[PDB]
Amino acid sequence: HNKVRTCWNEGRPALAGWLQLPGTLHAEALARLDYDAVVIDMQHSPIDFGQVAPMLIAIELGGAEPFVRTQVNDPSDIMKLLDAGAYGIIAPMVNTRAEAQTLASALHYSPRGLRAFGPRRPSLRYGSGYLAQASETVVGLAMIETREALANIDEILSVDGIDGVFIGPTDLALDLGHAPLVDTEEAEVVSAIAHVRERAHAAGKRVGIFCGSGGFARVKLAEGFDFVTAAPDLAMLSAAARQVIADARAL
Amino acid sequence: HNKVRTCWNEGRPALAGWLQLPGTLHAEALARLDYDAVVIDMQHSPIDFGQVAPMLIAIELGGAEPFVRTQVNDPSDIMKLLDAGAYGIIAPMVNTRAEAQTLASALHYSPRGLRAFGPRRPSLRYGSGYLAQASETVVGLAMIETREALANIDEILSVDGIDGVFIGPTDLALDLGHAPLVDTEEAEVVSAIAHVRERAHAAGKRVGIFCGSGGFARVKLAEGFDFVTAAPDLAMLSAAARQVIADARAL
Amino acid sequence: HNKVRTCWNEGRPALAGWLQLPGTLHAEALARLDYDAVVIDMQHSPIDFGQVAPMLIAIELGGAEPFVRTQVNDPSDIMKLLDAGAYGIIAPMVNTRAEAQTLASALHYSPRGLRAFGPRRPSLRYGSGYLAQASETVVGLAMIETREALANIDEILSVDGIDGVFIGPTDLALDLGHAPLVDTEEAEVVSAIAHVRERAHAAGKRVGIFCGSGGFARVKLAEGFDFVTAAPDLAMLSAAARQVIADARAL
Amino acid sequence: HNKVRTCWNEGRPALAGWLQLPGTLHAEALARLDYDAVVIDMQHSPIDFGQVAPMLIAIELGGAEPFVRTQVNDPSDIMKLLDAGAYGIIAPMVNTRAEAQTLASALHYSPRGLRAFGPRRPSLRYGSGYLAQASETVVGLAMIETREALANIDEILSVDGIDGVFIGPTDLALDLGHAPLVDTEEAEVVSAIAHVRERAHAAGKRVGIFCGSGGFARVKLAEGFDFVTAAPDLAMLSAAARQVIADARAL
Amino acid sequence: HNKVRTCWNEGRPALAGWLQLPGTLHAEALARLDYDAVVIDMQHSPIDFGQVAPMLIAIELGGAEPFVRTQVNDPSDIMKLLDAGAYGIIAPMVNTRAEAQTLASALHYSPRGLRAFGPRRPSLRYGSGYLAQASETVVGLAMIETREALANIDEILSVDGIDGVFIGPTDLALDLGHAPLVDTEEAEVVSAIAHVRERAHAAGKRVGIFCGSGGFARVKLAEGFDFVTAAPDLAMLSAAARQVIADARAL
Amino acid sequence: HNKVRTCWNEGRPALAGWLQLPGTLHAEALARLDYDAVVIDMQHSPIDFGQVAPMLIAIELGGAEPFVRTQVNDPSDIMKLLDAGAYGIIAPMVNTRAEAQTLASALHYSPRGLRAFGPRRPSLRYGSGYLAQASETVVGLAMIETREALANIDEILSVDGIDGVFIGPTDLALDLGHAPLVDTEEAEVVSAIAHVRERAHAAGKRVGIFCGSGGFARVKLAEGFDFVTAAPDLAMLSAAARQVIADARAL
Ligand SMILES: [Mg+2]
Ligand SMILES: [Mg+2]
Ligand SMILES: [Mg+2]
Repeated sequence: HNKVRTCWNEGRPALAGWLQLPGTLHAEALARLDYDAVVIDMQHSPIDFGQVAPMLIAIELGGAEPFVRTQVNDPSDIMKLLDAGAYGIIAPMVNTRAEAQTLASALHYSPRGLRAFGPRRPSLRYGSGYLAQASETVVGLAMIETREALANIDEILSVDGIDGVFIGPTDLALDLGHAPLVDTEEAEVVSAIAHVRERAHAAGKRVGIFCGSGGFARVKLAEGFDFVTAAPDLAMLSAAARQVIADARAL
Repeated sequence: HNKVRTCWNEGRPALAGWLQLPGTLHAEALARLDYDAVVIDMQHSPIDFGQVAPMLIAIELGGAEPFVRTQVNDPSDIMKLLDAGAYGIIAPMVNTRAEAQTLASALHYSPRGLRAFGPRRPSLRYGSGYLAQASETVVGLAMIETREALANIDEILSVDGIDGVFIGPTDLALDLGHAPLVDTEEAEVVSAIAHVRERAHAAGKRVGIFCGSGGFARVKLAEGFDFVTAAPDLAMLSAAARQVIADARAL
Repeated sequence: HNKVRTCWNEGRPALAGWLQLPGTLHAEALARLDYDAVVIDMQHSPIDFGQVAPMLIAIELGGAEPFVRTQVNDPSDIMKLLDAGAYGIIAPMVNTRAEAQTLASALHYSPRGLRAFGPRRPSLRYGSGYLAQASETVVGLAMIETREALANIDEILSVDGIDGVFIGPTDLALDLGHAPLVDTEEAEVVSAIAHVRERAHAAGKRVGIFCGSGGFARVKLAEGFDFVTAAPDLAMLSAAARQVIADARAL
Repeated sequence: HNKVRTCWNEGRPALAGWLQLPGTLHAEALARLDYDAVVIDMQHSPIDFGQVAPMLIAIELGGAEPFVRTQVNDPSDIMKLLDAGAYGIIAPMVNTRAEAQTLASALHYSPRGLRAFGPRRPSLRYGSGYLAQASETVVGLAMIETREALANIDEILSVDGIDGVFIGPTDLALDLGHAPLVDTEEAEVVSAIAHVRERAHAAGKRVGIFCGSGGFARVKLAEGFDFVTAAPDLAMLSAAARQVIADARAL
Repeated sequence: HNKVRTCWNEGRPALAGWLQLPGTLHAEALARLDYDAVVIDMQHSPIDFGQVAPMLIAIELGGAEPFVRTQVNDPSDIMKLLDAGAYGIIAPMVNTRAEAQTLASALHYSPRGLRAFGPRRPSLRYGSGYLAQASETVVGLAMIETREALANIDEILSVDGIDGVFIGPTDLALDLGHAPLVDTEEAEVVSAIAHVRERAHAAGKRVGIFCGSGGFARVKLAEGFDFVTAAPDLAMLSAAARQVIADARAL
Repeated sequence: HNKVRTCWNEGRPALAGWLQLPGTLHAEALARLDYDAVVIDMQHSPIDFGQVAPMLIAIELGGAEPFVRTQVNDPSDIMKLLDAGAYGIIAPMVNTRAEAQTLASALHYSPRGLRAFGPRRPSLRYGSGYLAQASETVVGLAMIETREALANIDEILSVDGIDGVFIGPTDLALDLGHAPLVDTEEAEVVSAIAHVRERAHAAGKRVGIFCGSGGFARVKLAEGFDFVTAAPDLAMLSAAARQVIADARAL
């Protein structure tokens, strides 16, 4: 079973890890914490395909669903990640219904999409009866990061093969001419985020959001977000190190 | 100049980072914080020589001294790390004066040691005037983590080519038949640590210590330790993630 | 000389290896067996560009032509593989004449295509007179894996710069609403495969096919297929290991 | 639980995989077959520490015990592999009781050995209750592949911290001035192998053996060997490929 | 400050290194020579994303601007390189105003482009006030390598978000039906190169050029080219080795 | 055949490449030049075992003998390099007859040495008739770079399983209390080098030498040295780049 789809099917949200550092050790350790999934960022990180492959194995062993935020919404890139046992896909900068159809096409075998058949690691997980439940094993979220995406939210949500949307708040803030701050209080950005959540739920589709703090994630969970990521390993490591230095130097 | 030797020459201690995760991004980010050095652990980590090499470049760029805790006190292993721009060496499990001489021999060119000549990255850092100050550019600490090392402390300190010692408290606790707790305060281990510190200062040599928390490091700095490491990137990242999950799932 | 083009020019087919495992050791060992080429799969494998590069060197040394089944029909991806000494290109999911023109454009220098000039490893193989015979050194096959590709077979074969087609039977079976089994007996799939072979030969172009067994490859060779791949290293290794376990446990 | 120690505690032998190819995909696939352990060869392979680390994760996920045949009986090499989640250690060329004590010392924490404390991946597997069962979680076998080792068999078996011995027949044949044939049945080598097995069982210690075929492994299991490895991934892949080519090129 | 933009703002050209070999050692050594930038070639090289990442760190430490000649003009590929601290982008085979707009869009944050926000290594270099000067920190050159690009030079130069053009002479020679020789004397190619330079300067935009020799670079600098690359590490290493062999064998 | 042993058996010396940069491209290109061997330096370089493995494949394909200067004279390190197709071994810092016996033991199968059997890549090169000529296929040189080694030269040369010695002049200069200059001509060092050469030839054993220039190599070849290395790839690349910059920035 997909542990994020299990959470949803039991009427409960998913809390996810977010990794911008390559390596299997921190991936496994965070996966063993009370996270339902761990997302590997391949957009804003030095993580190439060579480095994601063993991190997906580490997350699965830790007992969380391996998710990937891809570099770009490219069909063949996403297919190769699925065949390496990425059981969740978050595609950045999905601005139109066609781009959302491009995402959906890659996540599903024919007749439902055009996904190429060679499921190396999924066939090892789910066995010979993988084809019949292949779509159920994978989670697909289109990212809302632009005024265009926000304007096209209704038509993006109408695409069948995506489970719903994942808001990128910093990029959404920036495109609306505001500060690209994580967990922004900016009234227009908060209003847009709330609007995207309501339309998603109105369409019978899931809504997720990127968070930079535990306190902000708690509010988003209380607001009824289905998928909540908190926080980037680098940001948490940087903050903890600064705090350790402060305590050590009596600052 | 060696920023740890600069700290010492201005009669003040060095605060160091400690890395068990491979990769250049967190190495650079931590190096840019108020650390004087960053130690890469090659004993209790998945970091091979292939992975340490670019991490040393990242630490130097961040503006901290690249240090390495080696797998073992092996002359040729240490020489290859120096030639890749490791400007500090912490050798584990140094139990005798001969093992401490084995360490010293690797850190210095002839006549002072038997270090092989090919300083690829040090010649790029220090230029044509590297040979004249080569010993000054490198810091060498023998690890005390056994009853044998503790018994042989005076003869270890008498070796000319080491700057002094680096206590491993958890391993020292374990060898004395106590619980290997991070920041252990078992009276026998505290007594041994205090003894090692006083003999080091009595011998006109530096003393350092591994810490798993900022609070413990502050005490060790206040106790007059010259080199204090706090804390492992993995431990800080794991603790921060647990705290972020706790805050997110809180009522 | 291109050993697959040598086979064809002597009126004889090519038997090829198929690799989904990264590493140079098995690549060399299989290359030294009675294979004319060895295909590296970059679609349904964990093999990134970093890992293909030395595998191409290993195959060439073993005395087989390095072939690559790419992730996708992308011009620049294919050009970079040619410049790393991939002397055969199999492009997946080529469904139209335009996509087949996209393939051809990447395999040929101007005026014949738009291939960028910097032939790092081919210039080392073929020397200063490489430009004059550059097209002859490379083999290009468009993959037929869809009802669209099957319907457009005539217009795909009419493209000048491709040597012909390579059938992907599992994907072709799946898109026709049948089981994605290697070496399928499904009458409609067998009929389509036979149809694609006849049109290819009628057009004076080569036809190849993916096989999962030696027995099936023998039939395809007897059917007059020019390029026959048998079998995936993973599938052969998995089957052999199961058989070794069975013999060991007296099953 | 250690699945090899589970086999032994239920009075029955362990069948193990043997890997000379680097990569996580074949490691996982073989681990999912009816093997109790999978040994990664770091002596007679291109597998460095960088490449073994993620292979140990893949084997554990597949549901077999990660074992390692090390390059050499080096304490610090073995400790670093344990801390990366190698739960079995086969040390080559153990010829004396002192070399066997050198092995034992590395596999156990103080008081029983001198193993350095930092169990990164074992603490993630076994949790907070790891230290209490740490020795139980690890399996240690000294390799017998010399006339010296064969002569010193009784004194090697008398060492407390090793579970027993692992025979290398080809190297044992070669050192006795015979042909280094896989699954050798040279009467002198068979006599020595039989002698080593009886002395091991007489000493209340385990005996294992390297096999290059399923048929030979079945005999060794029937001869009462506790740990049987069959066969090297490369050898099985090479043999299968030769057979597939033979069937394809047959009349 | 961007050291190439510093050169330009002081009314002076930039001399750049050009690297087709992966690794950090030669990158640092060349960066410490009298080069203003060092370009890493990702088109005509075995250098994947995994291998560029630490080379960018090495170049920055050496005290030259990290530049990248990308595989292709792909928005998301370029964004990921910027976020890994590539502070110059040379995009190959830019033939139209739209392709040049595609380049510009990737180099600038909203409203000026559509660059995704997550500046991992640039935020570490330039700090919290990076957003305000983000565009000034990056240099963007569209490559002129085709008759199409040459014909569209005016419309390419009119695009706001590119600093100007970088001529690829070998590809330009080849597309004009001449020999693909570095530093060609071919009158038509020299005429076209001179024409492209004049139109660039007439448009108030920068012009750069690839050179295979120091003598040719001196002429291009004297001709008023703003960005001059000389020469490929492989070509310089190959020539030097041939000369060393000649001197050694008395040839 | 071993191309260095072929040179010697035809009563003539061997010219060798020397590589401190990792990667397969420059290794192949230099191997295709008029070098008999190419030595990979694993002592004074960032090249780990992971990176040497594919470089040995590249050198063999180029048509030169893959040699390795190891980190240290360690039996098991040398055996693993032989099994990865290193057909020449230069062991640093061999100071005694016992250390030279330690080298010899690793290069030969029983009865002649104690080399462990698993010749992965040599069995692929030389086929089924490898064992009969295994010692003939490998070249072994003990390095003389200390006053101890120089004093023990006669007893080092008396060891049967080494082909002879390889002088490290810079390290020999340094140990004798002189400047470690490339191609040093300090009278004491020249005297020692001359002494080592005459004793080697008197003992019916080969003598080799490290050179940093083609001119110096020509003299050493004229002095009757059997194996001459010239020059390090880094040194040649750095010198060529400096010269290209000088010519470019010239008036
Ligand atoms: Mg975003
Ligand atoms: Mg297919
Ligand atoms: Mg070009």
